[PDB]
Amino acid sequence: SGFRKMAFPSGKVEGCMVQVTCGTTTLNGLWLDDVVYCPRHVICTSEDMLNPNYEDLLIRKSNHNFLVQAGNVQLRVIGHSMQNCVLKLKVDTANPKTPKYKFVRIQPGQTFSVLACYNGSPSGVYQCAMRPNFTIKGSFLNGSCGSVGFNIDYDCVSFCYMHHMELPTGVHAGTDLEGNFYGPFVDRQTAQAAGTDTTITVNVLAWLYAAVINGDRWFLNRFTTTLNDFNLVAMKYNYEPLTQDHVDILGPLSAQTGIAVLDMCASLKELLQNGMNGRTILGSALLEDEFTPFDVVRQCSGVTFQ
Amino acid sequence: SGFRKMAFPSGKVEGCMVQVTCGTTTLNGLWLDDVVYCPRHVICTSEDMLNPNYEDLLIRKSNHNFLVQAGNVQLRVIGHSMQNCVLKLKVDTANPKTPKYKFVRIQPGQTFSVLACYNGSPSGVYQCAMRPNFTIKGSFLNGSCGSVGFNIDYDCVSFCYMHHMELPTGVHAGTDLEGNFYGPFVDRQTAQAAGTDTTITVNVLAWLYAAVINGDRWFLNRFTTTLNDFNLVAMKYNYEPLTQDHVDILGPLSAQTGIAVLDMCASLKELLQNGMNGRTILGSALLEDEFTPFDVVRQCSGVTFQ
Ligand SMILES: *C(=N)c1ncccc1B(O)O
Ligand SMILES: *C(=N)c1ncccc1B(O)O
Repeated sequence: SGFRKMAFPSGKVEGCMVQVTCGTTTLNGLWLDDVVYCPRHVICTSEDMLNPNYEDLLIRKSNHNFLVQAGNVQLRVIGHSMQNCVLKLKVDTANPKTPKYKFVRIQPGQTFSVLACYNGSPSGVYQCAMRPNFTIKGSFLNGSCGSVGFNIDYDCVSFCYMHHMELPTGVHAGTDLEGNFYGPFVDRQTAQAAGTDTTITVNVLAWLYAAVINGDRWFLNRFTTTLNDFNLVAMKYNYEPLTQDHVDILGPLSAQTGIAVLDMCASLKELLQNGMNGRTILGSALLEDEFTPFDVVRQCSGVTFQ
Repeated sequence: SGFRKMAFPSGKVEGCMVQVTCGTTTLNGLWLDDVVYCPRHVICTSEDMLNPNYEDLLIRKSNHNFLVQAGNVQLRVIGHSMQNCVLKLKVDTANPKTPKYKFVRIQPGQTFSVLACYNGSPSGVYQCAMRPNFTIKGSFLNGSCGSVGFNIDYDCVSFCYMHHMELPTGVHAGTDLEGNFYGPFVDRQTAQAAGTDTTITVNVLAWLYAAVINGDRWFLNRFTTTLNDFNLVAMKYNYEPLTQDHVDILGPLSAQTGIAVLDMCASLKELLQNGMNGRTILGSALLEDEFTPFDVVRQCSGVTFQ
């Protein structure tokens, strides 16, 4: 037992990180097969980051303008092109440690592991959620551009996120691996800001179910409610709606606890209104919304990867 | 910026996990050079786990009684012996992916990454602290025995922890890699229990300094106190004493914030007495004690590994 914020093992990704240098700017890149992916803003100067025309700035560049280094091994750049917001640098070496992979785009409400990275060297690993407003509350310092987010399905790495920038509130925005941003953000210095966020209701319910499985039952209660009356309360506490599909998805967690899904919503209704009253749940004083039902079924039962 | 619970990248350790089978019991092992380390209770039956004489139960075993499997590759066991509470199985193959490593023993108050593991397959990675009572609040299900904890110093893996069991309160006990338990626990089923714990004061102060660096200043204040008067209050809130060495260690974090160490203790004094008053600190409603000063200087400045 126990419950903790848990990432996938990062070794399969660690074998794909490189550093890309163009001009005076050094960032991270992702090396799969014979291609290195990285944010396209690596070609930009400081005064280019204002109003850039990236088509214009890229035709002014060469194969040799780009330096790639995989640890203590230098890669020859043999081609370059822009796909949406990323640069895609053909190198003369197919990564000998290329895993099975996919490029998927995730939904807000889903989670992923991040491998934060500096000068092509992995520094740390941690779990994240895609916020309803398409930001992520990460930990990234200067030089972490190009660090990726990923999920692992037995032996297959689903890359889902590439880091691009930090917004005013200290949160981060990026793209999927085909270079299309998550949310209404752009790679040119403007006054862009995050936008209003919500709490991910379905995840909170999944985490309450994790706490019952681990022995915190003080917030359980006899009562029930309707899907409709519970949405009246989540609306007023800036929690997103719950659907019959969210209910059907919680089914397996309901049948292991014997707590009908609507019964747990009545619990959540009271937590929202009465607070937690000096107690905690899974060592937290907060209703935690960054675990999905799948995450719970992962830790509170058992699935490994290869 | 940002601040999150962050582990070291796990790839160097992932290359060392195997599964060990003896009788009907399957657990994880650590393969460095030509030796596999694992909890010695793998040789025990169900009714052996009551009052075992491990010297007696091991001489009754053979080299072939032990099956080792590194993924889809089987290892020949050519020798076996007990070192304190672990088994140390000589195999005919030196792990081709043995990293630089050390076997160190950590102090309570220090942190480490765990790679949780099932049938020799890594499942997840997460950061932990050694509690003052020598337990760890982990996430481990049945079959995770032999999973290790570790720190990474540039290219060197300091292995510090091997998991052995789960205690009644859902916390976990284990050994260092020389087989000596952390704390007063034993590998034979008794009524053993965790013992009273404390909050790690020096770490809380380091985390408050992380929140100033990231922009949470609402708990700062003008006042100061003495090292002695602050210990009167930590004594009454079950927080361990603070020493002049803890003060000297916080020095660098004091000079980056301009908040004298004793000034931050007055902050902590008021948080303990007045509560947090419906606010949060680094997305937490709780005073967080599982980051050391080094962890803060790691994320809030920058250090990577290779
Ligand atoms: C990437 N280099 C980066 N990471 C975090 C914040 C800001 C930036 B930036 O685009 O330089
Ligand atoms: C290891 N197999 C283990 N992990 C967690 C809890 C209990 C146990 B046990 O020793 O079987």
